[PDB]
This record gives sequence, C-alpha cells and structure tokens, in this order.
Amino acid sequence: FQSNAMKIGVFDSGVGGLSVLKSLYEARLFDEIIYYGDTARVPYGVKDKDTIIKFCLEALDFFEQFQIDMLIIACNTASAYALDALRAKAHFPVYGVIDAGVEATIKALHDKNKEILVIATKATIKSEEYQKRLLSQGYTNINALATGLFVPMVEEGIFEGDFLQSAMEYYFKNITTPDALILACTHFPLLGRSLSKYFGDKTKLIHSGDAIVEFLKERENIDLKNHKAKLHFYASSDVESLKNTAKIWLNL
Repeated sequence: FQSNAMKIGVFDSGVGGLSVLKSLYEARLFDEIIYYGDTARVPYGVKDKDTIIKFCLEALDFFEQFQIDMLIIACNTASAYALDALRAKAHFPVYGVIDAGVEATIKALHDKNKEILVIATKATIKSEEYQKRLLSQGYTNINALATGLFVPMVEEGIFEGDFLQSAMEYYFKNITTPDALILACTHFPLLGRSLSKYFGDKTKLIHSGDAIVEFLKERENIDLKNHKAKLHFYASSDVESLKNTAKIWLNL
C-alpha cells in the first residue's frame, strides 16, 4: 500500500504522548501516524542531559526504517534537551511540545501582565525552559509548580473523586487562581475536566495536543483528510499494554 500523502511519527517516553496523539488524530491532518514509546526506560526526568540525548537518538534510528515526513517529540523532557541533535541527524522536520504550548499561551493571552500557571513534573520545571521562554517574551505574572503526583494518579485511572480533589486541594494550597494554566506534562490532559471545574471558568487550559495542532498549521503545508488516519503503536517493552490505554484514552 502506497498513496501520495503525509505520514508522521509520535514519540513519547511512556504513554503520556497518547493525549498528544489524541488531538492529532481528531485533526485528520495525516493518513498514518506511528507512535513509539520507550516504556522500558521510563521516566526520562531522572537522567542527566547527555543520556536523554543518547536515548532519543536511539528512537530516531528506529523511525528511519519507516521513513516519515515529520517527527513529533511528545516528551517535555526530551523536547527540552534532545530537540537539536535530532535535527543534526534528521532529514525531516522534528518538532516539540514546549514552543507550541508557549505560543498557544501567548496567543490566548496577548496580555503581558496576565496570570500564568504551569504545572509539570519536577524535571520539566527544573529545566526552566518554559520559564526561560515566557519571560523572554515579556510575560511577568508567572509561577511554575511541580505536581508530579498527578502522573501516577492518571496511570491508575484516577480522573475524578474526593481523592483527586484532595490532591488538587493539596497542591493548590493558597494559590492565585490563574488566567491560563499550562499542562507541561503529557499525562495531565486526562485530568482537565476536574482541574477547570476546580479552578473555574477564569482559568484557560492550554492543551499541549491542541497547541501543537494549531502550531503545525502555522509552520507547515497541511491538508485536512476526508478519511481518518491509520494508527501504529510500538513500545520498547509491553506493547499491548500501551495499545489498551490507547483505546481507553481515545475510544477508537
């Protein structure tokens, strides 16, 4: 089977990038998407920079046999550090989650003095990348906060209830209700309904998936497809467990 259109690949460390994969799939911008997840070596925030890079390079070598038009890095950690040596080795546009999220935040605020909150893993925060960027463009009212416990709550299917509420109430103790909240972790889009309901209408949720859909439109020549795209899933370890949560998060 060969047709004349665009085939791309999505790479996250674990299963978080499935939420990103969701938004891309609903868009119908491609005909085939290749999801790979290095689930053997999860998570990536633990390692130093050089090892993440040598790890991300091993994923590129993987994507070569498929020969894709564009590669998307769904890991905020990999996006921070590895999104460069990939380009010094790729023959095709390789993009990441951070800028799309930042740009989508700015466009949605257009107001330098508005209140921005950005939640993520401990590793995503320490890199300061989202911060280093939003400041450069003159946005002043910003705080960044590590809410790492949301990740295993997502993986155990906790999306609602007093327990999740107790978690939000815990993490968000004496916190300014922001105008826009950024989800700098790929698991977090699974808790959005609870968070907005918790934060209220004032807070505008910046979806990493939705931020990159609008992002690629700005940067690339894209056609909307009549037919829905074809999914492929690949994992370092335990592929079928990924395929499950894939069906769960999306309902194919």
